[PDB]
Amino acid sequence: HLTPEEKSAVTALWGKVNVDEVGGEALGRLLVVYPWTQRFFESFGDLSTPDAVMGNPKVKAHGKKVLGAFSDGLAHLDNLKGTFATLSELHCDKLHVDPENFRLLGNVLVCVLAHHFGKEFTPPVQAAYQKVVAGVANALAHKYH
Amino acid sequence: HLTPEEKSAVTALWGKVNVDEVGGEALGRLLVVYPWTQRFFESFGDLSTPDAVMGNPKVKAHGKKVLGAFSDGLAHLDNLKGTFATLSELHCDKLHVDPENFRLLGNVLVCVLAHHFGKEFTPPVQAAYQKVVAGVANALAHKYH
Amino acid sequence: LSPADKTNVKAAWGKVGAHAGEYGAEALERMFLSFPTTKTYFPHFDLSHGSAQVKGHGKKVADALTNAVAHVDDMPNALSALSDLHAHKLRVDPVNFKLLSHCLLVTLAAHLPAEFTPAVHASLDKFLASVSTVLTSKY
Amino acid sequence: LSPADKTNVKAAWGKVGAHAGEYGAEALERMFLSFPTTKTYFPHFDLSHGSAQVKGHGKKVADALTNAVAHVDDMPNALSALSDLHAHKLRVDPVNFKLLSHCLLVTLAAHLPAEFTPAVHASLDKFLASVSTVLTSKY
Ligand code: HEM
Ligand code: HEM
Ligand code: HEM
Ligand code: HEM
Repeated sequence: HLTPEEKSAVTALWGKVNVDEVGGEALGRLLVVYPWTQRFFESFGDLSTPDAVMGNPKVKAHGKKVLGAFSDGLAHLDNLKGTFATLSELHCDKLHVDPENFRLLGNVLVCVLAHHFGKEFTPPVQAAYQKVVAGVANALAHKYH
Repeated sequence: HLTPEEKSAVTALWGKVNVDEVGGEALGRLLVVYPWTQRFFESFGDLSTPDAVMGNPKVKAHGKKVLGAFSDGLAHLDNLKGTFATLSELHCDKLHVDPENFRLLGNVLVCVLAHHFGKEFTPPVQAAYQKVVAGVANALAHKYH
Repeated sequence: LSPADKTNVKAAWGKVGAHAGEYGAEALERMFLSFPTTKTYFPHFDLSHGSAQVKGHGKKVADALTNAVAHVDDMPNALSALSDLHAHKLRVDPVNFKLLSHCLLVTLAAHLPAEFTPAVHASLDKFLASVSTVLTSKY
Repeated sequence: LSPADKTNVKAAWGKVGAHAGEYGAEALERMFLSFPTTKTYFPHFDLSHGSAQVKGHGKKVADALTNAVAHVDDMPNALSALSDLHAHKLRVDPVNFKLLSHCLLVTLAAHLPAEFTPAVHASLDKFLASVSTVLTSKY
């Protein structure tokens, strides 16, 4: 669903992403900005304030597993339903996460990429990244359909 | 994905549905309850008041065509994506209708079945139909992914 | 809410009266069967058909919506306590309020087919939206 | 809006300043290119990059949000004319206010990295959600 210039721009910026920290700031910002999401992460411990959430080392740890999954999705853009089929089962049948919350995490991920690349995150680059997250959000929502 | 006993309660209630009315009734209520939807239907004429909309002749006539695509969708519950291939193409590429609104006509339809059928419309009968309309809504939004 | 909306709502909710609690139970039951993600907010409840607890809670929802109709013009100070409960303590996902409001509309339809006109359907949707907006204000 | 959220917004909007109209233009561009269904409301506009019309509109949206910051306690009254335009005249799908708010946040993050903290991010979301809600209140 991406052009050849789109796919190239996506892959060029992703290679520059601090795999260690972006994942954590994104899962952190979800829990702060959309606080109903904290009830699925009861056992990560102290999420009582903004500074607790961004300091909490289990949010940071788990944040790496989430960026890990997006990477894996980018590698297989023509077979997302296949790549996320197991995680879709986890989120949908076990955890019972409303698929509107998958859209929110993808949009927080786009805010986080803009915070880090500033001027380099041009409207055409954002617009290719919006296609990707809509792709992933929709692939994780498959077991509801 | 319905069970045998869901499918036979769905199929059994539909064969008593007044096809020449409920369609219009559904479309009419969508246009009154969610007024922004009226911008897609300007050529239909006078939508200024609830009385205008419900008695509009181009609304009732378009209601039959909607309920006519629902009737096709029940036949082929194993292949909705394909049944609605051409309607997804029209609605997403030509008309640019936000998928959030397919869900809204799905739910307005449920309020109307309830309105006509009453107590014969039970909570478990509803949970079957809720499964149907969602699948319809997803099938129609397929060209957006 | 417009003056035409206030009228339609007060008229429609007048003609529920004592049936109010019995209707709330049916709405909750419909929600649980139609949208099984909502069942996890009630681990401490028997969710089986004709449950004592769901009848009892049904009446607590109904009483809340009657006070709202009675205080239609000062809605945020008639429901203030319930936002804190739903938003701060229970962390209820905002999408779930659209699901209950929708099952609430399927119940009033199935029970008051003479008063469930398209103009009344629209007033009650606007009313339940307002109620939802207040309950989610602490977000 | 809470006292903290009000302070946090007046901080962030302060730093924006004379650039508000330029960021207003970027947010519209970002929305047209990312969510191309939104184009259908501007058939009478040249929507190519650096259009005179998108810059001129950027300013109008920017100057309306500045009014709203100045009148945060009386937002319904400050925007009621805009609310009649967007619901009654234009007939804007509510889902679209969410996509413009996202594209404003993406623009601010890219321009104010020092100021775009988790706490300020959360306050700015509440603020644009409050505006979207007034702009859809005739529905
Ligand atoms: C694009 C969206 C998302 C992606 C790519 C994603 C990815 C993942 C991955 C890779 C895991 C680890 C699976 C495993 O350990 O076996 C996971 C676990 C989890 N996810 Fe997500 N997720 C997403 C959205 C969400 C959202 C929105 C929520 C909650 C609101 C959520 C809640 C969880 C929870 C609770 C766990 C399990 C944590 C534990 O108990 O150890 N996910 N997710
Ligand atoms: C969710 C189920 C829906 C179904 C089954 C459905 C079905 C149909 C059908 C069968 C047609 C006629 C196509 C033809 O024969 O040429 C049609 C046309 C149309 N639909 Fe839908 N539709 C749905 C939802 C929506 C929604 C939500 C909107 C707008 C908010 C919409 C807007 C339209 C418009 C504008 C037309 C074109 C009418 C004309 O000008 O000739 N549809 N729909
Ligand atoms: C129109 C919408 C709603 C109204 C008017 C409403 C009203 C109420 C009231 C009055 C109470 C009890 C207050 C008390 O303890 O004295 C309550 C409790 C509760 N509500 Fe709601 N509610 C609404 C929507 C929801 C939704 C959508 C959910 C979940 C999906 C929910 C979950 C709960 C839970 C879990 C409790 C506490 C149960 C317990 O402690 O035993 N509510 N609600
Ligand atoms: C924060 C959200 C928004 C704000 C503050 C805003 C503000 C404004 C303002 C100040 C105007 C000019 C009014 C006038 O000329 O008297 C306007 C016009 C307009 N807005 Fe918005 N708007 C918002 C959201 C939207 C969205 C989401 C859409 C469509 C996707 C939209 C479409 C338009 C259109 C089509 C016009 C008329 C343009 C013309 O004919 O010159 N607005 N808006």
